[PDB]
Amino acid sequence: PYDHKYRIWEAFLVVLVVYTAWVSPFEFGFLRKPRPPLSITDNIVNAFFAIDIIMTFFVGYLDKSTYLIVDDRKQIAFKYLRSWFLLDLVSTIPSEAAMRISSQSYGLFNMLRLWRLRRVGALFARLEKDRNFNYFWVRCAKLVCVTLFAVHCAACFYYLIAARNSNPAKTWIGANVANFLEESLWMRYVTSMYWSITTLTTVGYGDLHPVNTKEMIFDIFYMLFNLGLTAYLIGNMTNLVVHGTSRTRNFRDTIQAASNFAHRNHLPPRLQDQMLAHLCLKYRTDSEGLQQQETLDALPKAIRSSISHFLFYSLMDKVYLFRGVSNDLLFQLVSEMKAEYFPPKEDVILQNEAPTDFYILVNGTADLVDVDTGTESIVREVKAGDIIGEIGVLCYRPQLFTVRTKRLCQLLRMNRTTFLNIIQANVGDGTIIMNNLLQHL
Amino acid sequence: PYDHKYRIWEAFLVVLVVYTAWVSPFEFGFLRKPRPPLSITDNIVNAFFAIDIIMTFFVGYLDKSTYLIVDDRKQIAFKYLRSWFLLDLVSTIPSEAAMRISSQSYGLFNMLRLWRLRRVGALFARLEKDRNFNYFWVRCAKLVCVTLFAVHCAACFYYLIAARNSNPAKTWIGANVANFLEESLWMRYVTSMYWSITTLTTVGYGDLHPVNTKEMIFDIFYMLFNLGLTAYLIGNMTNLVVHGTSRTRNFRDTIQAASNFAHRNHLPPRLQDQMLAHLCLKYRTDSEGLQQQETLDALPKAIRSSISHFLFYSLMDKVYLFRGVSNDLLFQLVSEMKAEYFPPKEDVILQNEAPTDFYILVNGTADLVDVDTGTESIVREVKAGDIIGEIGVLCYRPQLFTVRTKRLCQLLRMNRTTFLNIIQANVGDGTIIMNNLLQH
Amino acid sequence: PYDHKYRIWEAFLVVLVVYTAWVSPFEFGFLRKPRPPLSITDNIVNAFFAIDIIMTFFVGYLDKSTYLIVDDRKQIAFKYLRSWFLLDLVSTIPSEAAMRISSQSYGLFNMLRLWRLRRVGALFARLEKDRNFNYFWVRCAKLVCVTLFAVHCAACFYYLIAARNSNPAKTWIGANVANFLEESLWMRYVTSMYWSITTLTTVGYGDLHPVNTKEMIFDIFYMLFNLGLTAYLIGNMTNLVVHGTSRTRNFRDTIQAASNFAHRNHLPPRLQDQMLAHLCLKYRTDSEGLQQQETLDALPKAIRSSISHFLFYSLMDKVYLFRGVSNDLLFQLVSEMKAEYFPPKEDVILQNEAPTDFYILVNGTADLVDVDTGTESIVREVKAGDIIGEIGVLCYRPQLFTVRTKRLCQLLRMNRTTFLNIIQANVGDGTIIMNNLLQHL
Amino acid sequence: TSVSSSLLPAFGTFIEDDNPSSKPFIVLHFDRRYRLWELFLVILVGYSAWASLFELAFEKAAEGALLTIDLVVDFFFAVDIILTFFVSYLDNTTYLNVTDHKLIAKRYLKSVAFVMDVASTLPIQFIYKTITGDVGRGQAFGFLNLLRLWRLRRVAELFKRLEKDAHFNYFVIRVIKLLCVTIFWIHLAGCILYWIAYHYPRPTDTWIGSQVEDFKERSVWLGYTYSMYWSIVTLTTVGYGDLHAVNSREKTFNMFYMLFNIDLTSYIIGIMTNLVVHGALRTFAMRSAINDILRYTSKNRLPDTMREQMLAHMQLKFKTAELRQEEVLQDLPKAIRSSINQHLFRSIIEEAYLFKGFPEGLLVQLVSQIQAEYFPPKMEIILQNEIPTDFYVIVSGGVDIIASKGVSEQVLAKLGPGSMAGEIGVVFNIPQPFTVRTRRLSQVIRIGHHKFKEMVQSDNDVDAKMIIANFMTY
Ligand SMILES: [K+]
Ligand SMILES: [K+]
Ligand SMILES: [K+]
Repeated sequence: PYDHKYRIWEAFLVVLVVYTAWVSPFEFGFLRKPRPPLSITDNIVNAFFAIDIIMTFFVGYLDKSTYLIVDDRKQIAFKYLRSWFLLDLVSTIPSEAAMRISSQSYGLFNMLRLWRLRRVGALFARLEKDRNFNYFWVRCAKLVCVTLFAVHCAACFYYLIAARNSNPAKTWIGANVANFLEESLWMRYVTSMYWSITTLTTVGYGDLHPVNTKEMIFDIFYMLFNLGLTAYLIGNMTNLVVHGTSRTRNFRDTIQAASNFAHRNHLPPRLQDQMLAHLCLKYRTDSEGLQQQETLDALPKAIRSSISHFLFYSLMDKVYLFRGVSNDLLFQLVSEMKAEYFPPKEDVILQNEAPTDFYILVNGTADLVDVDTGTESIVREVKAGDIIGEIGVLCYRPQLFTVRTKRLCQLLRMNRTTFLNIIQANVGDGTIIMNNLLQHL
Repeated sequence: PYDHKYRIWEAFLVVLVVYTAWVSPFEFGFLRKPRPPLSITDNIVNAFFAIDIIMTFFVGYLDKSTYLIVDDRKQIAFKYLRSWFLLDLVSTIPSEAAMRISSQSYGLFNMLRLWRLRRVGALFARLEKDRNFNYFWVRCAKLVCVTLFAVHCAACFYYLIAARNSNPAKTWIGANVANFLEESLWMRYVTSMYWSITTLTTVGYGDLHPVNTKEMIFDIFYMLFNLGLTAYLIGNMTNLVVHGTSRTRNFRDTIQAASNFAHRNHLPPRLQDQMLAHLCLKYRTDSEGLQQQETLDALPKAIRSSISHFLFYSLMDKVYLFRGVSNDLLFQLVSEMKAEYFPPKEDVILQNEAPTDFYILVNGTADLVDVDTGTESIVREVKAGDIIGEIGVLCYRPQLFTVRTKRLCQLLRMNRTTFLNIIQANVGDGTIIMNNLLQH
Repeated sequence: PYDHKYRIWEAFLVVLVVYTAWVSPFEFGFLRKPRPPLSITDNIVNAFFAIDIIMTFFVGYLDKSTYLIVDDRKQIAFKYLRSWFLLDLVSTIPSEAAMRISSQSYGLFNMLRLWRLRRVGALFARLEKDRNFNYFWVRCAKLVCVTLFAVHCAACFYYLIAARNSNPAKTWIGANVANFLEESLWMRYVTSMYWSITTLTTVGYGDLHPVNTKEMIFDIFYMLFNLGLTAYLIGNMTNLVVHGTSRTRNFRDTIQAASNFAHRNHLPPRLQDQMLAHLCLKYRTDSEGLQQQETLDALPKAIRSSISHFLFYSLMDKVYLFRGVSNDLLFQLVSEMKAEYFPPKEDVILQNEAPTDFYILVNGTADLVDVDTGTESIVREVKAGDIIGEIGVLCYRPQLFTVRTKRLCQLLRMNRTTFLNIIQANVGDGTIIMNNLLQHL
Repeated sequence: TSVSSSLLPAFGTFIEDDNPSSKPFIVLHFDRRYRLWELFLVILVGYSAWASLFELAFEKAAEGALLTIDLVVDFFFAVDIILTFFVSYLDNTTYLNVTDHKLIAKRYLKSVAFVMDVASTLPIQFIYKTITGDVGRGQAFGFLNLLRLWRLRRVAELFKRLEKDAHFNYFVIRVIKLLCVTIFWIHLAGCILYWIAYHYPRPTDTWIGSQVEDFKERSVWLGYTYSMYWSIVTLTTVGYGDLHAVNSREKTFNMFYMLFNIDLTSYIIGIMTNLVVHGALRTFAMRSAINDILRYTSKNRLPDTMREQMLAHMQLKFKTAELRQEEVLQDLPKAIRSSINQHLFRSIIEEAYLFKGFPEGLLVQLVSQIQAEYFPPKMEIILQNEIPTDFYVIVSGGVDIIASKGVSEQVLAKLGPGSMAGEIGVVFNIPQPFTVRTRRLSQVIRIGHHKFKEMVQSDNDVDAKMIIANFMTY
């Protein structure tokens, strides 16, 4: 059904398909009777496909209407036996019997083995529906394969309607090569493949062109096919390019109509620096994760408060504040804390302001740079899991010292309004103020 | 690390990378041993590419985990060594050394020098994400360079296949040019360069086509490559063209159906242009408005607060209500105060509805229009720095004196719930708002 | 500066620019001296272009800075004489004189006057930013002229390359026709053009190909140019394909969504067709511009009352309910009335219904049938200009007669509550009731 | 009945035995047994278009079967030319079914279509063969069967009415229409170029006379094959180089042909590009959402229990955002929208706990003015402390009752289909003292506070203290 070994086996019958896709057209076009170097290998493959004819009874048959995989040993045997049985059965009949019953069939008969190509289509369907597989490398491969297969079948058919012509001189290949029936199959195959790819790519040199009316009609239909095939290829390549670059094109519009916003205004260039230094950083921490906000917020608050509890909980309980407090108050306020990132050498809380917010560090570091009338001096080294500026907001005195990030680090914002609206809902104010005035020791 | 002198030294090496990207395949294909006119220029270029090797031990590197330029010597050294040092080293060993090691390697050895193309790759990857550079013309210069390089490499490989063939008259070029091994180097390079463009382009005149199977195979693979390359060029151009004008067809049809209707019922010209004017105006003032989502992404409230401070802070001291409250609470209130744009003659606060939004105006002309019993008149025309709709949000009463604009007014909205959950905390203010409110 | 007398003219110098865009490269390529049949019809065009370098001093130029014409003589003089004067001056020197100063410069001289092509570039930029012109046929024509001009000048350069060559039997054209210097100019031009289009289009038959290295080099650059031009063309034809394809493609989505809506809720097969009829009607009377709410709602009602006024004011006083009323109340009424269309044979109002709206006819007609143990009791009909359901509303009794459309009707609607609160003005309701009582008598 | 039948199914509908528009001696233009006949006529057009060009260029098809075959096509097209008298037609500006023979006749004749069809249907070559002894010749007389290209308007109408029917794929139909126009132009160009080569004097300087000398003596299908082959190799831009233009007439026609081919092929590539790009516009948008979720949950180390709680959720968001596009009746006239709303919501509405005992007037004034919304299984519709503008009446799914508290929250009550919610605030005018979040993909009906109240206390007067009675019961 879904077993590990099974999936490996099915992915092994596929390289055997890729083998048949090349060999069956090749024996159609280029060969008249089984030859040892090939009539021994396509018997092996027939055995490996007859084996899967019996092993496809002991499989876990799955229905979509009912999500249960039918493990019955007898209801699978009556569904597979319905649709793909005589097809998969006749497809593995060795050509040595089809010749015994009737000669002059070896070519058209073993073209039935193209029936084992549903496996490739099924594998590609599974690949694109998957999510661990780059859609680029799964779509830009179904096209390469169908193109190579078209080129190959066209080569073999166009050589076949040349080998069977009653006079080999008035053919598309006998016009260049005098006696092409006395040349290595390698050379004939290369000439045919070369013609077919020159006419599919619309180069069309002019050597190797139709010479009589049968080749002309085949070529008319082949070129009609190629017209649509190439339009389809260009469509899919445009679709790949459009989505492949859709990210940079968006960051560019962001920067564009965020400089514009500074032009339909007069902002001093200093803050027009921090803005573009924060917007770019916001794009380097989104192509890498850690700040996928406009996804995280589109979730329900009953999950968006379960994530931000799995990350910042075992961090917040180690603050010197929140020493003794009911776990539920923690889980409650940690739910509401907007995490933001900051470039290095950035002043988050510049000294002598209104004590509005207070942050908690999770990464990076900074220091409490102490600025007097004129001086710049630092006495601290804050680390992961430490508060800043909270003394100001829990006493409504102006901020004590500047803070300048000395790296790139992410903090947790929690405004004073929400904090006071939360703290009153419980009585932990006592323990909080206790620990806080205890901090002065 | 970032000095202009270094950033121009690095842009000067790209000039010699473009030189290498032409010379390496050229001597792979057309030459069999170093010759003076080109064996001394390449040595000069190797000298520079060797000096760069010794100075790339003295340039810091930006650690992507902590955005710092690392001036540490040993870390720089070891990072370079591990990443690519020997690869940059074999890329500059002179070809005379290879010849002294072994002949018949001069060709295949100086194709390693194509390792230097990482620099032009990085340069493009750096430009198309810069804002000072046209994205169209930068993305077009990459498609041009890739195409030119492919054409050049194919030309040189194809000529190499023809030149190494035993019988020279059984080749693709030997078929037309009787004795091409004695023609000029310029003519030989031009012929093979011309072949590879009637092929990449898919013109394919027909002269200069493959003759034997080695050439047929090379050409099979080349034309396969060209199929994808051309599909890729067209996919890039279709994306540069379609994305450059994406909304223009939307705005155009919504502004054209307006004319269709306005001249399907024969509307007078005087009137029928006020509507088109208001249309083409509303299409700007809303796009300019949603472009103020760059304050939701610069969301660190130590930044958006500084912007929303500088933009309108002096305004919040010349208003009727906040005359003498305080400075601190004013900062937090203005920091939760967001601006809006409104086209001329639209209503912002219609009379008799639930009070939600306290509004402030910075510019433009708005009027304090009143709805009469069955008609409409005015009491006042509010100007800059004056508050509208305050009457009702502080009273819980339904709103009075519906407001209408005359041009763009750039209002400044503060919502009910945000206002009150601000005032509940910071109880220093309270009844002083009223003290100056009920003054009139 | 803006009238027709400067638009039947400045668009007459555009057919004279198309003439120069053909003649100048042709002179360059195929001619060495001013033969008669073109050395006189090229001074005519020079005079016509000389007339314009003086009639461009008496022309008002409007900048968006001034937002209107300037009318300042000296300003126009100095503005023109700044940039496009020396070019326009040299462009119209007669060739017949410029040969007296230095022969052999004739050909290269009559290619300066391709500077005039700025006027075609300007006319196209004008035509695109304008309506009454099918935008699909002003981008499917700018690229066509670019293509034709490129083909032409390429042909005329590529023939010159071969004409200015010793041993003409080693050229691209001498290879085909032995004596091409003794053929009609028509023949050589047609052959050059034929080569140029076989190459532009990437057909490349293979006769008429480069022979020596000058031609090979020219052709390298010509093909490199065409490779970009073709990608540019395909990039544009992809835009013009989704064009006008946004009102017939949303209609499909509307119908599909309506079918799904009628599916999920198991609507009976009488409201489904009744809904699809109205949905199709909304798309028919949108292809005719009869009514677009999306272009009415988008404007504020302070303007959106003037259109409704001009469209329904005249009709709104020939109804017996509003004979004598101050015009202000009439204006408020005509302000808040939504126009809505109705397909034929549909009941806008059916008998014994709770009276909630009242309509006013502006188009079509309708019948007032009544059912009482029997249908088909036509009692009367209404024409464009009368009112329905008025007494049922203003008396709060159920509807008396049932109205069904007889054509594609259009009605003005006003529900009961809006009319009641808008009639809460002065005693005018007395006049209204007086009218309605005297109406039935 | 309806104007939908005539304008929506591409092939019309089944007419049952007693349609009200049916009349004596009339067939309705939307009937199936007519829109199937007029497709048989399109199948015949597909042959007449081919044959007209063919015997224009080749000029020896007449002396054979094609001359008698296009008479039994000049008959079916003469049957229709009189059948279109008893055929109704949708009248613009009054969307009726004009069904008086006089008016149908007057509209048919007064149009150019009648004379054009009577021309196209005239068998002039058989007329020549019967008056004289044979067609015989003509460099220009064969231009007469170019009139039959007038019939090509029927294929245009067909493709025009297949691209409004939404049962057929929209871009796919355009690609088949483009394919048909292409192989028609390939045919036209082949026959025209053969015509040019056939009447040229000194036939050995043609494009075909250089390869095969006696092309004027070979079976017309050898010539036809060569011409189709040539036009295909220059349409597709292969251009082998055999069969190139030789004289000036062919050069001129050929460089006009392959000048129009640039635009034709760029058009085809544009259509296929738009097909492919639009067909895969939503699958990617859904995939680009599962992608960044996995990236975010893998960069960090969230357990894969709360990583299939975000994947098994955004599916619900896609579904609910799709279900509010099936809302189409936001523009239909109120007189009909208030009937769909009636049939859908009158049951749910009238037997609600508060609306009980209301007169039908207010009931209809309510049901006409409501519109439904959908909600993901975990969003909260109304949370506590808001001023009460709205109150909801849920029709499907459920909604859970919670309030505000020091603790996170408490689950009080579960509400089933047909129950009100958030009404305490909207009634008592005090801010909403409760919070309500959904627990399944649910549908709601919202009521504006202002409009509801002004409606209840103003429109009707018979409403007093029974809403109080029921209100008190809770
Ligand atoms: K070609
Ligand atoms: K060719
Ligand atoms: K080609």
